[PDB]
Amino acid sequence: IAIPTNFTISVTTEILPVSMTKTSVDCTMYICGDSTECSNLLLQYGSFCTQLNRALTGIAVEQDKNTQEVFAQVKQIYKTPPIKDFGGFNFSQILPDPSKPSKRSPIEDLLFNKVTFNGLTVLPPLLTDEMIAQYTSALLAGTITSGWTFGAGPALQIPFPMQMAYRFNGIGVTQNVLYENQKLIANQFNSAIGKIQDSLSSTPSALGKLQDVVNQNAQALNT
Amino acid sequence: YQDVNCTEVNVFQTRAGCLIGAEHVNNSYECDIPIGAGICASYQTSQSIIAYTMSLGAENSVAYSNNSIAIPTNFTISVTTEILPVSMTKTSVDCTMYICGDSTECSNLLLQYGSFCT
Amino acid sequence: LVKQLSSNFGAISSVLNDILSRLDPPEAEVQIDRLITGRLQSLQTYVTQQLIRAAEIRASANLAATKMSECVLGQSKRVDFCGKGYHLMSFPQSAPHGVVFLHVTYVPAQEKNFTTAPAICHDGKAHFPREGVFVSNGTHWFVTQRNFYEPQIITTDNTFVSGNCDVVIGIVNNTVYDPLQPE
Amino acid sequence: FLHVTYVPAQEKNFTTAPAICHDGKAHFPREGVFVSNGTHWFVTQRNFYEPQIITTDNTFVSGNCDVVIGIVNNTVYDPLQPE
Ligand SMILES: *[C@@H]1O[C@H](CO)[C@@H](O)[C@H](O)[C@H]1NC(C)=O
Ligand SMILES: *[C@@H]1O[C@H](CO)[C@@H](O)[C@H](O)[C@H]1NC(C)=O
Ligand SMILES: *[C@@H]1O[C@H](CO)[C@@H](O)[C@H](O)[C@H]1NC(C)=O
Ligand SMILES: *[C@@H]1O[C@H](CO)[C@@H](O)[C@H](O)[C@H]1NC(C)=O
Ligand SMILES: *[C@@H]1O[C@H](CO)[C@@H](O)[C@H](O)[C@H]1NC(C)=O
Ligand SMILES: *[C@@H]1O[C@H](CO)[C@@H](O)[C@H](O)[C@H]1NC(C)=O
Repeated sequence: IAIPTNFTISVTTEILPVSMTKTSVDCTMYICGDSTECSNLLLQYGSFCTQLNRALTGIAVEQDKNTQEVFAQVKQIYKTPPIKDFGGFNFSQILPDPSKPSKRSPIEDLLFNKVTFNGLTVLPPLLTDEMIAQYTSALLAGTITSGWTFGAGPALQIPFPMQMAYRFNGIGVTQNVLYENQKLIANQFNSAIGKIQDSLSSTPSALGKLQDVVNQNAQALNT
Repeated sequence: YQDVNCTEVNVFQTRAGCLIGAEHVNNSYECDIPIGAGICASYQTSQSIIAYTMSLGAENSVAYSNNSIAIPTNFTISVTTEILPVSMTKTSVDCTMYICGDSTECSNLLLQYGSFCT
Repeated sequence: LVKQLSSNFGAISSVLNDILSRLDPPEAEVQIDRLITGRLQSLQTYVTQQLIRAAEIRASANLAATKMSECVLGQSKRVDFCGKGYHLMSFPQSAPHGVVFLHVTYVPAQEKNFTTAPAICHDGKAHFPREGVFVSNGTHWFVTQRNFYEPQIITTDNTFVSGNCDVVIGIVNNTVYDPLQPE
Repeated sequence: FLHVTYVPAQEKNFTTAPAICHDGKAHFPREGVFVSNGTHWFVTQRNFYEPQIITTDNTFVSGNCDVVIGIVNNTVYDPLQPE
């Protein structure tokens, strides 16, 4: 039998879309733009226009619904303490930056930077980017200050090393390992976060799962 | 009016377009009727229609220390409903009857189109 | 779909018998061809819409089957999969074209705050809680659960020793008595 | 998402045994594996090598010494006897 004598902690990335760009089309304008004769001829075809408009409106409302479903899961807004003291851990890469005009993390800023009239229009999303960022920051503050309790009831506070010890206990490893390798584990966690920050860019094949959505929408409109 | 300023057409300007018939409010509440770009409207009192910015909910900070914990002392058992559609209404058609109901020549003309019906 | 039969699609009429009871076959066939094109297109789009809706209904039915199997026949540990809170059990009910689940959960209500410590040093060796967390009201130290406050007296069966008192950060001195010592 | 995981790093080979016979009674570990370095027998958890002395509190007795296959003989320490 073989038994490991040392371990590593690592961090990975997972990208997956939630919504696409909603749109709408004016059937009569697109087909017979400003022509009474053409409209009169089109009147002899039934309810194709109404069917298409209903379908498009359903699509748009579904897009808003699924964005809301993904993000708005908690109502109360939490905030991180002004003093950053988590026993050696460093969340500066993921927490929002107040100095920025948009209160979003450096990683979010890099992700935002990396991604680039015949009756057809484009409608704006109901939920805005600042609101989405506020949701994300609230979730992050809740999970860093409470654990899993804020998703099952009233948020209760626990020290972060103790939360980490419980999560070690959740995979069959006793808590003394954390309690006597705290410094090393914190160093490895911070280094891994920095590595992700570096490696997120410098590769033009990571945000393809979103670039393809943008390209497909643009190509459909173009054709 | 969608995607136009209040010049071509009480009167208020929004991120989505020109809004006529509502009074803007500095306060924020929970969304009732979505409008766009974070704006919503609802019918609240003198009854009228008011447009306001969406609010995510009540702000709540937790007193995080480094040697303090919080432990529950009393519980609560609750019940919630979940609803899920399972089946749709099943139907079927007779293509030739629907297209050429009781017309031999019409059915003969339809025969020149292939296996669409099947 | 039913109402789509009243549109002439460009012909002289929208009723087949009247169309064929006034004209010769050479032109009745043109008119009939126009109507059959229109009606075939309408039927085609109806069928396509029905297929696309059937796909979504099937996805919902699969989700319902999974939920029934995993939360009516057993207790689930997937959070927010069968109601908000720690799931206990659930009941199914019938409905037109669907089901209804009555999830039964468990929600803590009243919280009070204390002070903690990752370890307890007794005689130069550290102590850790076997299950639960060390708590104190300021004058005495207890060990309790993590979801329902119930203090217990610290002793040698609630804790296990590991290492010394010079490695853990935040350790606190306290007595830990042996139950077999008074006897 | 930025998932955070745990991965073992460095392995070593050991000799194991399903059970240990002490006084005509078999012993099984409550949580862990019976491992030996070639001289002594210890019990340790599965995802982090940490040996400790086989006592009467970390194991439980069940059955006889002639049913299980691969059982070995050793000494089971008793904690309350020195006290
Ligand atoms: C175990 O491996 C981890 C992963 O790099 C490292 O942080 C730690 O220093 C290693 N332990 C040693 C070398 O004792
Ligand atoms: C945390 O990380 C930031 C940037 O990665 C660094 O400037 C800072 O010194 C680190 N430590 C603390 C305590 O903020
Ligand atoms: C509409 O009016 C606003 C101000 O009322 C102005 O900023 C904007 O440029 C105008 N747009 C058009 C298309 O006239
Ligand atoms: C953190 O815990 C240590 C443990 O002794 C304590 O000295 C300190 O005051 C606490 N707070 C901070 C901000 O370090
Ligand atoms: C818990 O709450 C119930 C009602 O919600 C109350 O009757 C009961 O007394 C409470 N328990 C305690 C210990 O106060
Ligand atoms: C705990 O007790 C030991 C021995 O009496 C002592 O050396 C140590 O300083 C004590 N801890 C604190 C925090 O005073």
